[PDB]
Amino acid sequence: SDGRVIYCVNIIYWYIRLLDIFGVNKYLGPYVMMIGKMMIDMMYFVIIMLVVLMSFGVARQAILFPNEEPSWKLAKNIFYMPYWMIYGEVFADQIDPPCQLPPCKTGAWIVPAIMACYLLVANILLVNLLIAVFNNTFFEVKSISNQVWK
Amino acid sequence: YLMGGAYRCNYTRKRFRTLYHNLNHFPFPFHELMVWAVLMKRQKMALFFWQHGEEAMAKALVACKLCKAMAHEASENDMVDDISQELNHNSRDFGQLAVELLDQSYKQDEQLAMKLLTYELKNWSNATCLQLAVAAKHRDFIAHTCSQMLLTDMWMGRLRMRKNSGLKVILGILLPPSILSLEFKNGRKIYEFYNAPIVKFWFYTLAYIGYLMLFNYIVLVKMERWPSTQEWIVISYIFTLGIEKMREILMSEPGKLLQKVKVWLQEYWNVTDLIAILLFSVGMILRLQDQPFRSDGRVIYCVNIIYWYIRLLDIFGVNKYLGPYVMMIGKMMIDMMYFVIIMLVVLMSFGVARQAILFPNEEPSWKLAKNIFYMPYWMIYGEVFADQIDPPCQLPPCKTGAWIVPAIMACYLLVANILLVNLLIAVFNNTFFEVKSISNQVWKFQRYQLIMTFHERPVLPPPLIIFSHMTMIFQHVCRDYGLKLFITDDELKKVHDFEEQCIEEYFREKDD
Ligand SMILES: CCCCCCCC(=O)OC[C@H](COP(=O)(O)O[C@@H]1[C@H](O)[C@H](O)[C@@H](OP(=O)(O)O)[C@H](OP(=O)(O)O)[C@H]1O)OC(=O)CCCCCCC
Ligand SMILES: COCC(CCO[C@H]1CC[C@@]2(C)C(=CC[C@H]3[C@@H]4C[C@@H]5O[C@]6(CC[C@@H](C)CO6)[C@@H](C)[C@@H]5[C@@]4(C)CC[C@@H]32)C1)COC
Ligand SMILES: COCC(CCO[C@H]1CC[C@@]2(C)C(=CC[C@H]3[C@@H]4C[C@@H]5O[C@]6(CC[C@@H](C)CO6)[C@@H](C)[C@@H]5[C@@]4(C)CC[C@@H]32)C1)COC
Ligand code: NA
Repeated sequence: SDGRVIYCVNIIYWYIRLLDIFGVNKYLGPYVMMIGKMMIDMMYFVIIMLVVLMSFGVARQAILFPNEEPSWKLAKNIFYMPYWMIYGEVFADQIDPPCQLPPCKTGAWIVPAIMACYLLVANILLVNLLIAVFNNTFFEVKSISNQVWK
Repeated sequence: YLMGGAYRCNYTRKRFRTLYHNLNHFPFPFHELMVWAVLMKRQKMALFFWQHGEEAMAKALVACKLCKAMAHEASENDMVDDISQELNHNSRDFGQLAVELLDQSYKQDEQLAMKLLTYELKNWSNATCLQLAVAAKHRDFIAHTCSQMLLTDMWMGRLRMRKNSGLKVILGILLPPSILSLEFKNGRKIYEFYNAPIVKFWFYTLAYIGYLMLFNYIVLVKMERWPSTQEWIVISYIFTLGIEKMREILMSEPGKLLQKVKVWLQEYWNVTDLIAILLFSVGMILRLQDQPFRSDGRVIYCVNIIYWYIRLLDIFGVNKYLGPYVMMIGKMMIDMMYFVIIMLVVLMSFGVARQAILFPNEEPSWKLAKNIFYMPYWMIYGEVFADQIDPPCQLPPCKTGAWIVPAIMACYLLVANILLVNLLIAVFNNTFFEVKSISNQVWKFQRYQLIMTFHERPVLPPPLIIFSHMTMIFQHVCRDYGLKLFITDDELKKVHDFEEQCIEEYFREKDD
């Protein structure tokens, strides 16, 4: 089973290596080089989003669940839900549940406000600024990629 | 009064007062003549006097600062407003002269250009050209290549590792035996290693990372009746940071207690740090109580961990590519907040309409103010539903006019997700070049303040800075480099000859 999992991980690289074959086409090589440079730009703009996501996740996890023993599942809830939240999977019962009715945690009304601010920052500010960065640095990258491919 | 707080003119010194009370000549007459021409607002005379005599760059920077101060004073006292424009033009002319002279000097000889920017000026209240340019807020001077190289040399300290820095500093600060395998510039090696600004910065950065780690640990796990070891370490970090802030307030430039506070509450980071420290103090006080106040203190701790996570961008602002991006974020925040008002108007209209249409038998309760903002705000972030909004009304009775909600939602989604956000994308796109250039210039200007404020700090980080605070009291009862550069008379003469050669070459090249 471990060797099969190694095979399943390894098939991804042999799928990605089709771009090397694609680099012979006149129009598909420069695009791949532009992708290669925009990857560096994307990482530089992804560090800040990681910081904001970690802040929001730690705040929500600490507010909602105040009686947790130290376990490695605490390191999973910080990254998982805030990362899936910014890709359109915004929920209203999974985060800030409607607390017959269960007791309401202390300070549980701050989570929707923090989520609102976090969504506004992540989906309206950083991604639009990254779009502007990709847009205003495209001509030089295109020319350099064409020259390098030729 | 026109120059600044720390400036001291030669006229008010005791030697000149004694020489003037019983009434000679001046060693440098063109300095006083140019100051007179600047104060009397005679630009042609000042330009003529600037190119005669020594210390041309210092004279240009001093004239720029004086003209800017006079322009501000004239605009303050409701002058004809043409005098202010003329003074601003004079300041711009002198600043451009200083920049061009610096460019010519750096293009001719680099080492003498760097020596020209750091040597102490006896005639100008003992201040270097860098301090004169910074006090005049001259961003095009500090952003020049020579100034940036000089700042890099000042930031590296007494080290020579330029091929790959950062990693070696970390490896020598985590393995103190690894320090001795480092090249230096012409027992004491450890002292020179631990007093460099970059080593202090990395020490502070590692301490802040550890503090953030402990702060994250103390809030996720269950909080007991009395603080654990990590909580005590976090409280000690906060207390020592507050003491350091008070020390920085007390050791400021002015001699008045209420004026140092006003000049310290200028950067927004200081104000936010003060607010966060007060909030953490309140939360710590409420934590050492019974269960509900303990829960309130824990909530305050969560808000504080939000702030202390956000404060990592200040640390990130040292990287060459991560600072200008943060400043661009700061300006695009203003643009986004300008568009948010229109977004909010549309959202409130849709929310009120839907809430009033669907539920017509509601008593006045504060939950009515929640259903207006909540659901329409989550709707534009991809959580569009069809049963929770406009429910399919065995089957429940249909409310009057319940068919208008899907049409209003369609129009609202079309306006919010296709029009306003695309217009905001266009606004961010078409105003990016100027913001990028301004952010680069501002970051290259603020590098000097970063280097100076890490040069003045103690060696030990805030977790264990309480030792460095105690030793200051012991020295209380009892700058070779980093700020200035003291030279003999022969080197001073050589620098003066180099500067006059540079200005003559500059004028000849301009005429040609
Ligand atoms: C807490 C994280 C904070 C990190 C950010 C806050 C601290 C921070 O800023 O780090 C960056 C720091 C400075 O960069 P560093 O000096 O080592 O090296 C620079 C880098 O090589 C650039 O590519 C060069 O620009 P260019 O293209 O050749 O022209 C630049 O040349 P120059 O022109 O300037 O001479 C080089 O200086 O070192 C790191 O890169 C990785 C450190 C890993 C530390 C992370 C592991 C703890
Ligand atoms: C299931 O049972 C597990 C048990 C062992 C439990 O040990 C615990 C020790 C503390 C530890 C390692 C654990 C979970 C959360 C862990 C946090 C996640 C935080 O993340 C980081 C995330 C990123 C950082 C920037 C911030 O902090 C840590 C400071 C933080 C962190 C790594 C502190 C360490 C915590 C596990 C098994 O043994 C019998
Ligand atoms: C749970 O029981 C609560 C009860 C007290 C009930 O008092 C009610 C008095 C009217 C009041 C304050 C209440 C709920 C909706 C409130 C509206 C929300 C609107 O929003 C605003 C939103 C933004 C504005 C631009 C438009 O209007 C208000 C005009 C509107 C507003 C603030 C008017 C005031 C309303 C509460 C407890 O006491 C025993
Ligand atoms: Na979506």
